[PDB]
Amino acid sequence: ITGTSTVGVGRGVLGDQKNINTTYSTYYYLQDNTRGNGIFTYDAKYRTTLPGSLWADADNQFFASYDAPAVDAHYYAGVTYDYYKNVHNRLSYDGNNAAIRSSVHYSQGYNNAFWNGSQMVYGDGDGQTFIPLSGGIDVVAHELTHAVTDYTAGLIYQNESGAINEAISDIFGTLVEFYANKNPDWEIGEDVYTPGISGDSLRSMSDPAKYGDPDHYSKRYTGTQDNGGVHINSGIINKAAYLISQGGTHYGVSVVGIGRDKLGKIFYRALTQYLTPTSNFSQLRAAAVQSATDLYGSTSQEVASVKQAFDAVGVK
Ligand SMILES: CC(C)C[C@H](NC(=O)[C@@H](NP(=O)(O)CNC(=O)OCc1ccccc1)C(C)C)C(=O)O
Ligand SMILES: [Ca+2]
Ligand SMILES: [Ca+2]
Ligand SMILES: [Ca+2]
Ligand SMILES: [Ca+2]
Ligand SMILES: [Zn+2]
Repeated sequence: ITGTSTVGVGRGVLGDQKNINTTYSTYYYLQDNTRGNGIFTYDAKYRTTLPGSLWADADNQFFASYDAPAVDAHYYAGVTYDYYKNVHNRLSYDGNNAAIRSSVHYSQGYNNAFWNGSQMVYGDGDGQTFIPLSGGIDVVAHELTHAVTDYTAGLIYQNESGAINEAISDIFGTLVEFYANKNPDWEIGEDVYTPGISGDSLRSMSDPAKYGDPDHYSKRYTGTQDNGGVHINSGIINKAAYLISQGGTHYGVSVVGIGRDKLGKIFYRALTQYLTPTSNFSQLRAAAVQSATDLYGSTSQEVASVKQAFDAVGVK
């Protein structure tokens, strides 16, 4: 919409107050003009036609319970934008500041979120398994990251390349959570998953087995569910990623941690310069080794740790 940039205030899904960038033109719209070619948040109004209506508000105050999911979708999209620009020098998901669009209140009781090829989509959850999913910064960065992947490596969404696609979104969803540095962890979706149960999450990168996901290649799922287990087999790469950053001894294999920042640089480089739509785990190991080599030299600790990590999850 054409208008003048403003700043609204409201409350997100977890009750936190935050400033949001809006645009004023009779109404205040959830349109942030301060980043790239804008960040736009839409109301799907509990239906499934997308994107729905650009979020319109009469007074630039977003404290209603109905406003909360939009507030967090809009704000965490901005945090994710900032991560890619400030940390990887990437402008929006396409690298050329494409407009970023999100819809909230999608469908009824919808226990998921996704990238539909053109925009992010967030259900409200059924209130038991989930609360509105945009309340999770890792979830928002996971989704936006699916866009980054689609514009870059293009990892096909099935079997091993699909588990890599998924791990990539969990890794950067996690790196963004640490970047915002509000209660960060190596867990996925803990802020919005099962309001009645403390301490659980969708997935764990540090111990995928905790929620039934493999942490070794010999435990990979090869059935047909979940597109060949893309949300299951991602645990093998997630673990490898957690190990590279934090170190550890896994099935007797010891890994010297190198830190999140180097983990993000190596995986960012693998994602945009070496992965292809059909890469498999073994090809991801080589991409990561070549990326660490590029950034830190073939004799660095970094390359050595990347090797240790893939050994540890049984990926050759
Ligand atoms: C929601 C969770 C219980 C499990 C899981 N979803 C997730 O882990 C994450 N959602 P996601 O983005 O991976 C769902 N992706 C997804 O459904 O992709 C299918 C698709 C949709 C539109 C166009 C092309 C392809 C998010 C919730 C962190 C799943 O879809 O299995
Ligand atoms: Ca209002
Ligand atoms: Ca957290
Ligand atoms: Ca998390
Ligand atoms: Ca919970
Ligand atoms: Zn995903």
